[PDB]
Amino acid sequence: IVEGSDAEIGMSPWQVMLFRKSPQELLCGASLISDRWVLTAAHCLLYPPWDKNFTENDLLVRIGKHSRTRYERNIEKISMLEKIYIHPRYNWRENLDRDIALMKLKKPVAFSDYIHPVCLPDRETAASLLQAGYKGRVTGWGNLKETGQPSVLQVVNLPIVERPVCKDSTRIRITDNMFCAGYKPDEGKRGDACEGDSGGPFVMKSPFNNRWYQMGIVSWGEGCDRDGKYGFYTHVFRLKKWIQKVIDQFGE
Amino acid sequence: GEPGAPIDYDEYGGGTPLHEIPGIR
Amino acid sequence: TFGSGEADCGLRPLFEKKSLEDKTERELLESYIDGR
Ligand SMILES: *[C@@H]1O[C@H](CO)[C@@H](O)[C@H](O)[C@H]1NC(C)=O
Ligand code: NA
Repeated sequence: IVEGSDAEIGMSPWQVMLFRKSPQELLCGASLISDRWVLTAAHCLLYPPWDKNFTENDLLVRIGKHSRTRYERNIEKISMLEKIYIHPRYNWRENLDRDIALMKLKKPVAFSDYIHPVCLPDRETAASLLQAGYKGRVTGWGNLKETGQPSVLQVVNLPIVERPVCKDSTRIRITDNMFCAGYKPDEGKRGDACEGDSGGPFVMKSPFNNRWYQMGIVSWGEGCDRDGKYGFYTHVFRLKKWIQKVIDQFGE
Repeated sequence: GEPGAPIDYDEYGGGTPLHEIPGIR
Repeated sequence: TFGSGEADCGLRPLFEKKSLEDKTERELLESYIDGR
């Protein structure tokens, strides 16, 4: 996260760290959506152009964390993956269309002050909040600058950007399964996701019921915090019927 | 106040690859 | 069915459940109030 700040303790209790077993390295962010289900970006698990192609046993997840590196005694919990589900129409060859994946934990994780699931948006929540200029919040342990790793989880608040401005900012084909967020050059403020933040959540707090909702997944960007560029995010609501199909068919 | 993303659902029924863009992440 | 998800989702133990605000959530709320 570029131009953010340290998260507060307990600020993002749905935050999940995706950790590669061998060689050991932080792969991506992710989010907890129930005691058994973790949501991430498909490209964190499958992206052949960068030689990424992970199965359930290649990875583990760490939940409840704040420090990037320190073992957090009686706070963090490690979990194994029983199954990975990548969107069957995820477009890794081109533009990361449908950049979404679910991971089923082998054992349910116990909730705590530091571990708690985020909500997925209903239709009214999505309509009321997915508006240009409305701010969401991005969290992760990714790089602090484009060219530099944080000691603790970082947080930044960023406004959703009008779709034509998103499209003008990039040579990539932007689909209805993506939105972009970030400050414009004239706005002064800065901030972006960066390498290592992929797969983490873009969340918004409903002023109607006080709950945090996951509206986006950190998907891709051209650099980090560049003037005239914006971070792109998976449009979670638009893919929610797939999420619910996976949980209806394979959840318990 | 303008929609940032459409309120509908992805259903069944191409350009530059992301990896070709300098600085892509 | 998963449906709405956890009945308790999105309410943080150390914030909403204690009636405590985090350091920047006000910035989000203010951005959800429209102009004229
Ligand atoms: C990922 O790896 C599996 C097992 O090696 C292979 O069968 C599959 O074709 C790979 N997927 C892609 C998209 O390369
Ligand atoms: Na920018």
